[PDB]
Amino acid sequence: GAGSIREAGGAFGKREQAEEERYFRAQSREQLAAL
Amino acid sequence: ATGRIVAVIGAVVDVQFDEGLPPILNALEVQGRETRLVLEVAQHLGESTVRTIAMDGTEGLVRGQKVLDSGAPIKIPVGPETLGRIMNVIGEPIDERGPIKTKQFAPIHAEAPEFMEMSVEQEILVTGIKVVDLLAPYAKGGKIGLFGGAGVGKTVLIMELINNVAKAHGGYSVFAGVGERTREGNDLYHEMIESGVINLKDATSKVALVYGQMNEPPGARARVALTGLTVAEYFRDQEGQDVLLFIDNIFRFTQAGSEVSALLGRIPSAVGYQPTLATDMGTMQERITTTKKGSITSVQAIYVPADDLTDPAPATTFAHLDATTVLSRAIAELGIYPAVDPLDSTSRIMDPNIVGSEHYDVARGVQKILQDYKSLQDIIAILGMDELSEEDKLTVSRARKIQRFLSQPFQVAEVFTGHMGKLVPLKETIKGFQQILAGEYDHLPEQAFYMVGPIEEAVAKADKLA
Amino acid sequence: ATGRIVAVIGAVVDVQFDEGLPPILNALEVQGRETRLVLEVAQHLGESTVRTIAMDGTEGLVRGQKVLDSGAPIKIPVGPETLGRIMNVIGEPIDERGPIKTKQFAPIHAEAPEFMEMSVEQEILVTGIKVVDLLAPYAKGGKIGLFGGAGVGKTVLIMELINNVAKAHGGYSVFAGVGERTREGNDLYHEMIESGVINLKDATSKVALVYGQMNEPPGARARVALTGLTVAEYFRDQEGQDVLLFIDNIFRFTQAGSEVSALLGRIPSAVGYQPTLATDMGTMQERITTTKKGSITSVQAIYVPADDLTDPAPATTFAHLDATTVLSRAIAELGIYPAVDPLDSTSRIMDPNIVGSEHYDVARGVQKILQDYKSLQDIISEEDKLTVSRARKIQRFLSQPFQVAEVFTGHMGKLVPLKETIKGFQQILAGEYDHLPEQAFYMVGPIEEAVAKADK
Amino acid sequence: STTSEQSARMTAMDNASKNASEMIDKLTLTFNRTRQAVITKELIEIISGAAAL
Amino acid sequence: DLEETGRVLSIGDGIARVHGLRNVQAEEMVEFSSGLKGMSLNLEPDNVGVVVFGNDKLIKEGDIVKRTGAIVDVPVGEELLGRVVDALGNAIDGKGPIGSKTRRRVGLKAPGIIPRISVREPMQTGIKAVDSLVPIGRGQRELIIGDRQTGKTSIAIDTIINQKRFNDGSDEKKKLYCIYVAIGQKRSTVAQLVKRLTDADAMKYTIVVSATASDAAPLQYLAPYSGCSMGEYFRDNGKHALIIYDDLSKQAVAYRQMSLLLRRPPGREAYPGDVFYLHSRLLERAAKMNDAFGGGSLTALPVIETQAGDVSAYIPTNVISITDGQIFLETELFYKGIRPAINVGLSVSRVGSAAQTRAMKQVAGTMKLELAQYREVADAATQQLLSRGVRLTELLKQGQYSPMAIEEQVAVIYAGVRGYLDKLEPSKITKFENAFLSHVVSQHQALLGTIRADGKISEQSDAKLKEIVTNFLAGFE
Ligand SMILES: Nc1ncnc2c1ncn2[C@@H]1O[C@H](COP(=O)(O)OP(=O)(O)OP(=O)(O)O)[C@@H](O)[C@H]1O
Ligand SMILES: Nc1ncnc2c1ncn2[C@@H]1O[C@H](COP(=O)(O)OP(=O)(O)O)[C@@H](O)[C@H]1O
Ligand SMILES: [Mg+2]
Ligand SMILES: [Mg+2]
Repeated sequence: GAGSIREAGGAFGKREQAEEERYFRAQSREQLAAL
Repeated sequence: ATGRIVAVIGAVVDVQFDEGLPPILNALEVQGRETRLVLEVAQHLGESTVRTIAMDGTEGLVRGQKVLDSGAPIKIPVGPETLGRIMNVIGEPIDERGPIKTKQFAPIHAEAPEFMEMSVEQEILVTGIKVVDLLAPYAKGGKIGLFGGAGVGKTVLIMELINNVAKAHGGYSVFAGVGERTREGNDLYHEMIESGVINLKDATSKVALVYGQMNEPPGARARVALTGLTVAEYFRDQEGQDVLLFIDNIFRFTQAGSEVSALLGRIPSAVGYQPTLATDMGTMQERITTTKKGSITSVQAIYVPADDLTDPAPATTFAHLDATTVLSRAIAELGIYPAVDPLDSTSRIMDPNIVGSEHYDVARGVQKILQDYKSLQDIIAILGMDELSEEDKLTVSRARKIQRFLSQPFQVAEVFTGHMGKLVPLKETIKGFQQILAGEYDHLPEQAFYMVGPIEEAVAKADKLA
Repeated sequence: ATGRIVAVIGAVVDVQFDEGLPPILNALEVQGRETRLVLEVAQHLGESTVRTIAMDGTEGLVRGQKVLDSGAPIKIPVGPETLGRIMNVIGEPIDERGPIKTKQFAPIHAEAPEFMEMSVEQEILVTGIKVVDLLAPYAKGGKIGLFGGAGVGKTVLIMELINNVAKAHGGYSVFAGVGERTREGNDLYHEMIESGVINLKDATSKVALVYGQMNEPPGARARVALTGLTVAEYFRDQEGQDVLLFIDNIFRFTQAGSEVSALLGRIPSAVGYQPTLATDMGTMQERITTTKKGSITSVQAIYVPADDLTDPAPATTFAHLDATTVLSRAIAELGIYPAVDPLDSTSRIMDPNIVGSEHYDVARGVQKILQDYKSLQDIISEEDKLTVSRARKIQRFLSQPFQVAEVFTGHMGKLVPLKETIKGFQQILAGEYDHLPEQAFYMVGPIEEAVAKADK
Repeated sequence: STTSEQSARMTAMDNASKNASEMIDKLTLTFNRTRQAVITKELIEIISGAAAL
Repeated sequence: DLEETGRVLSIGDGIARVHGLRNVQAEEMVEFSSGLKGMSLNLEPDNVGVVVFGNDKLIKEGDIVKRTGAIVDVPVGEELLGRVVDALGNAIDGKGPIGSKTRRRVGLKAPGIIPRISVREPMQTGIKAVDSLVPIGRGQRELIIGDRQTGKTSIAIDTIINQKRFNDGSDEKKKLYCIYVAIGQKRSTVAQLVKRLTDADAMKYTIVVSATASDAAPLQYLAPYSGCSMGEYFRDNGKHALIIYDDLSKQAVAYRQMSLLLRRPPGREAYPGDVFYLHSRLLERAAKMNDAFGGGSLTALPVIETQAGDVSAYIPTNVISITDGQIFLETELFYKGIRPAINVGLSVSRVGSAAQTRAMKQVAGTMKLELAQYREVADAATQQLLSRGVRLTELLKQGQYSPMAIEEQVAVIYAGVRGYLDKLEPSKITKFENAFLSHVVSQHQALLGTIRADGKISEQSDAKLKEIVTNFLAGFE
C-alpha cells in the first residue's frame, strides 16, 4: 500500500496531486527563468 | 367448468379441469370452505392442468377438492359506495358494516392507458415540507415515491402527506395498505373517523381503504395493490375526478411475487427475485397514471431492503416515478427529520421554466453547498476542522446551517416529540434558504435552525438560546 | 442385512439393500477389502438404496461389491483402556500397540441429555492456574474457546490442564485432533509421553487421544469429534467424573461438515457453509454439559477465517462458548508463562452471582489495574508510579510454573487453589507487598512463595 | 510559542490518529460484510446455473 | 389403505417423501410409526412432502405414516402455566402430562383491523430505562436487538419476574401471563433460566416453550408459533399475555436450513424469499383487542442478535419493519459498565408512550429532555448539562433479577430530574439511589401507596416527595 492514498482518489489523493503540481510548477518556473 | 385440486404447495395450487380450461387470470372458487378461497390462474401446464395462486391460506386443502370457474378475473365492487369502507384483496368488506352495495364491479386486471391517453401538464403540488418543496417538489397528477430502509420515516412522511394534501383535497382519495402493519391500518381508520374524513353515518366519506397486510399470504399481498389501483381507476376514468392514491408499501408487492416465483417453477434472477420483476412492476405501475380523462396523484412508499438502494426492486421502481424522496438512515441518526437525502431526491418539475428561476437557483445553490460539504467530509473527519481554509470553514458553517434548516417538525409526529408541527409555505422556504445562502445568518448558532418552521422561528430560537 | 454397492462417486457411495434398509447414521462395513472401510448412511434415496459418506478412501470399489449392515452407528471401545492410546474415527488403534481391550462399546451418535438431567446452577471448574481461575474462570460443563496458535505454549497449557484436572478433580481427559496434521499429531503424542501425561508402561495415563488426520475424507474428519465426545461421555456417565475434552481444531470440524454437505449435493448457505451449520454445531456441542452424574468441560481451539469474527463458523461457535482464553505472543515475549492475555480472556461466569462478590471484586480490581498500567505505558504523577509498581507485580504474579515442564526448567509445578489465588491478588492490590521487589512474584505459586523468594 | 505548537501539534496528530483508527475499524467491518456477500452471491450464481440443467 | 395411510418413499434432508395419504390436508399433522410427527407441507400428484418434527434417524423408507386428521395444533389453556414444554406441547419437565382440554392451530391468522384498538395499558418491565424512556404497552411488539452477551435475555427475565407484583394482586385486569420461547439456545441455559424463575416464584404464571440447539430445525421453526398460540388463548379470553421469542435470528437460521434443504432459491445471505413473511405472520398475532372481542392483549418481545452491531442487515431490518419499535443494546455501553446497556438515543417505542402512567410521564418527560441535551452537548450552562446528564445516566443503571415497582422508579427519577443529586459526585449516585430507595420503602410506604393509587404525583404528593428527598439528602454522605 505504498501509493494507497492517491490510488484511492478522494480528498486526500486529490490534495496530494494538487500540492505536488503546485510545488513543481513553482520549481519549473524558477528553473526555466534560470536558463 | 369444474376442476379438482391435484397439488398444493404453499400458496400455489395445481387444479385439473376435464372440460373447459379457464383462461389465465381467472378467479376460481374452491368448494367446501368456510371462508371464500379464490385462486387466480397463472399458468397452463398442459394436460388440462392449470397452476394458480391462492388469495388466502391453503391449509386444509385436499387433493381432489372441487373448484369452480367464475368465468372472469377477480372482480371487486367499484363506485362511490367504496368510500369510507375497508375492503380486502377480493373486495369483501372487512369493516363489519355490511355489504358494499355498488352498481358495478371491475376486474382488478386491466390494460394500462394507451400512449395517446397520456397527459403532459406539470403543475406543482405544494406540501408544506421544506425539503420536498425546495429540492424535489411534487407534481399534481404525478407519481411520488418515498424510498427508505427500516424505520427511517416512510410512514410518518406518508401520514404527513395525508394530513397536508389529502385533508384539504378537492376530489377523492384511496389508501392501499400492502404488506404493512395491521395496527397501522387500525390507527389510520380510527384517525380518519375521528377527523371526519370517514363518516360512518352518511355518504360524506372521501377516502376508500384497501388492505392486505403483512399477515396475509403472498397472493393477497401480490394482488391488493391491484385492488387499490382498480378503485382509483374507477374514480379517475368513470368520474373524471382528481384522485389521490397512497400505497404503503409497494415494495411488498414485488416481494410477494418472489415468494411465489419459487413455487411457480421459474429460474430465479439476481438476489433470488422473480425473472419477471420489471415486467410485473411495469404492468402494475402503468395503471397508476394520469390520463386526459382524469388525474391520479400517487404517493408510494418503497421499502429498501437492508438499506441497499441498488436492490432490484427499488432500482426498478426508480424509473416509474416523477418525483422521488430518498430517506437516509445516516441522516435520521443525526436527528434530522424528515430524513430526506437532499443529494439523492429528485423531481422532474425542478426546471426553471416550471418552478421559476428564483426557486430553481435557490435549490441548486443549496444542493451545491451541500455537495461541497460532502466533499470536505474526509479532510474534516481525519485532520479536523482546523486544517480548512476560511472559505472552506464558511461553506461548512453554511452547509450545516442549511442541513439543520432542512429538518422540520411534523404535525403527525407530535405524539412522540411534543413539539408542535409546522407547515411552511413555499415562498417562506425559498426565502429562508435564500437568506441562509446569502449569508444573513452567519452569526446564529447552528442549533437554532434545528426543528423549526420558517426562518423567523429560527431567529426566535436563536434569541431564546442567548 | 447385506446390500451391494451401486454407485461410487468420490467419497459418496450408494448401496442397495434387497431387504431391511439400515436406518440413517448406521455404519456399513464394505466386504473384501485389505483395510476396514466404513460407510455412514446419510439418506434413504428410495428404491431400497441408501446414500452413504465414506470414512476412508474409496479407490478400488466395485459396483456390486457386498456391504454388511452393522445394525448400529459407528461403535467405538470406551473405558479406561482407551487412556494413553490413539484411535481414529472408527475406534481403531493407530499407535501400533495392539487392540484396545475394553469391555464396552458405545455408538458415536447419541442424544444430548434431557432437560431434567441438566444441572440448574453454574459452578466453577478449578484448574489450579492462577490467571485462568482468577480473570476468566472455566465453568464446569462449559465450552472454552482457546485462541492463539503456535509459539505461545498451547500444548504446554493443554497438558497442564490435563494434569491439573487429573490431580485436583480426579477426572480424565480426551483429545480430539479434528483435521490434525500428522506431523503435529506425532509431535503432540511424544510431547505427552515425555511430560508424563501418557504412560506407555503402566495404567496411569490421563488422556485418551482420538486423531482424524487431514488426509482423511471429510466424513472421518466430521465424525472424529463425536468419537472423542463418546469417550468423554463414557468417562462422565459411567465413572461419574469431571472430564476434560479438547477439540483441535473446531473450525476444521465446521469445514469437514461443510465438505460433507457439499458432497451430498446440498445447496450451500452463506459464505459457502452447510445449510445445517447451526444444527451440526448444536448436536455436537449440546452433549458437552453437566449432568447429574458428572460433567464434560470442553477446551476448543478456535480459528477465525480471515480474522473476521462475524464469519458464520466463528459466529456459530461463539454462541456456545462459556469462556475465552487468549494466548498472546506479546505476553510470551515478556517471559510470562502461561502466555494468557489477562485483558482479552473473558468468561461468562465472571459474575458476582456465580463466582462470589469477593472473587469478582478481586478480578475486576486486577483488570482495572492492568488497564491503568497500559494507559500509563501509553505516555511513558504521584500515585501513577504506585499503580505502575503494583501492576508490574500483578503481571509477574499471573505467571506460574507448570508441573509438565519440570523436566525442562527444573522448577517445581504449582497447583494453586482458588482461595490462595484470590487471597494473593487481594493482598497485592491492597498494598500488602509494596516492599518486596517486582522480580519476587515471577514463577511462584501462592503468595507465601513470593515472600519466601523475596527473602532471598 | 514553541512548547505551544509542539504540544498542540502532538495533540492534533494524536486526534488524527484516533479518528483514522476509528474509520479503519468501521471500514474493516464494512469490508468483511461486503466480501462475505460477494462470496455468497457468486455461490448463488453457480448454484442457480447448475440447477437449470 | 392408501387414503388414511402412506409409506415413506424416501427420507433425507429433513423431508420425507410419502406415498399415499390421498385424503391428507395441506399443513396437517401426520404421525410416523416411530412415534415422531410431521407436517404435510407439499401435496403433490404422486407423493406428499412431510416436514419431520424430529431426527431423520428415526424414519426409514417403507415406514408407515398415519394421519391425525387435524391441522398442526398445540394444547392451550391455563394447565400449561408453570410447565416447560417442547415445540409440540409435550412436557419436558417430568411433572406428568398437560391436562389441556383445548387445542389451537399454530398457523392461525392474526386479528384483522376491526378487532383491534390502540394500545393503552402499560406493560411494566420493572427496568428504569425501559419504563421511563422506552415505555411498552399491552399489545405492542417491542424488539430487543443487540450483539451477543449484551443483556437481552436479562431484560426479558426481569420483565417476567416483575409481573409477580400484579399476578399476586386481586385486580384481574392487571395480571400478565408470561410465555418464554427458547429457540436454538443451549439447554443448560434454559434450565438455569427456569430455576431463576422458580426462585423468584415467577414460574406459576410462566410457560416455557423450549426448542434448543440440539433439536431438529423444524422444531425451532415451529416453537414460536406454538408459543404464540398459547398466548392467543389468553388474548382471546379477556386476559393479557406477554411472549418473548429468544431469539428470532435462530428461528430464521432454522428456517433457512429447511428452505435450502428443500432446494428453494436463496436470496440475500442465502435466506429464502419468504423469511420476512416468516416473522410478519408471527408478530402480527400480538395485538390489543377491543372490548367487543374481550379486551385482552398479547405483547411480544422478539429478540434479535446482530453481528458486530450491524442493525442494517437483512433479518434485523425485517424485524424492525415488523415491530412497533426497538431497544438497542450496545456493546460499548455494556463493556463500560452501563447496564442495562440501552442506547437511549436509538431505542424507540412508537405506540407505548400513550400507555405510560401519569407519574412516570411527569418525571420522564423532563428526564428524556435532559438526557437528550446531555447527548447533544457531549461555559457554565453546558457543564451543568454535562453534570445533569452524567447523574441521570448513573441513575439509569440497574442490577439483575431485581425489578422495581413503578412508584419507586418514579421517586428515584424524581430525585434525579429535580436536581437534588447535582452536588453528589457521580460515583456515589448508585449508592445514594439504593439508600434512598430503602428509606422510601420502610418509612414512607403511604406516599408510594398514594402515588400508585392516584397514578399521578399530586401536588400534595409532590410536596411529600420534595420533603423526603431534601431530608434524606441532608443526612447523606
Ligand atoms: N443489568 C445487568 N447488570 C449486571 N450484569 C448483567 C446485567 N445484564 C446482564 N448482565 C450480565 O451479562 C451476562 C450475559 O447477559 P445475557 O445473557 O442476559 O444477555 P444475552 O444477549 O441474551 O446473551 P447471549 O448472547 O447468551 O444470548 C449475564 O450473565 C449477566 O451476568
Ligand atoms: N418526521 C419524524 N419526526 C420524528 N421522528 C421520526 C420522524 N420520522 C420518523 N421518525 C422516527 O423514526 C420511527 C420510524 O417511523 P416509521 O415512518 O413508522 O418507519 P418506516 O420507515 O418503517 O415506515 C418513528 O417511530 C419515529 O420515532
Ligand atoms: Mg411503514
Ligand atoms: Mg440470551
